[PDB]
Amino acid sequence: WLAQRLGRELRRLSDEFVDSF
Amino acid sequence: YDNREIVMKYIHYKLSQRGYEWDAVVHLTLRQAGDDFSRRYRRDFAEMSSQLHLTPFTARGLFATVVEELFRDGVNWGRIVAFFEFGGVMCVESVNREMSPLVDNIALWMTEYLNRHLHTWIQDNGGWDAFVELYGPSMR
Ligand code: NI
Ligand code: NI
Ligand code: NI
Repeated sequence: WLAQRLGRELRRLSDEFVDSF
Repeated sequence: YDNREIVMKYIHYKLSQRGYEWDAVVHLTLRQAGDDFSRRYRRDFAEMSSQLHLTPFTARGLFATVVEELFRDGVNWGRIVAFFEFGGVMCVESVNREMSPLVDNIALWMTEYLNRHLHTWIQDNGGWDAFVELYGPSMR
């Protein structure tokens, strides 16, 4: 299910990214 | 800040980077943050873009499902940057696929989500000024 997958990956990436600030 | 203006200027920049001219410190910080994010996750964005298969039939449900999943258990500034970059992906795919009217819809959807879903979190966490402060050390 494409959109659910995209949102989950974006969430993971987001949380990694904000840690990099 | 005017969230519609933030959306409109952001989308205009994502599209201008693709050679498309769309007749519509916070802006510049968001601009660099979103670019840093999609550069960092270039392979992931390439894969997302290739599976979007965007059509007017699917656009609204794609947008709503991705965004609901992205904020499923809450909000932070990285997830807000991701929200903007995902909206940018949908807009670039729209013009690439000769579906440029969808850009107007996507901008409306993004403005409605920022104003009516993310507003109370943004306000409770220092507003856009807090984002500028947090990402400032990463600028330039
Ligand atoms: Ni990672
Ligand atoms: Ni322009
Ligand atoms: Ni709503």
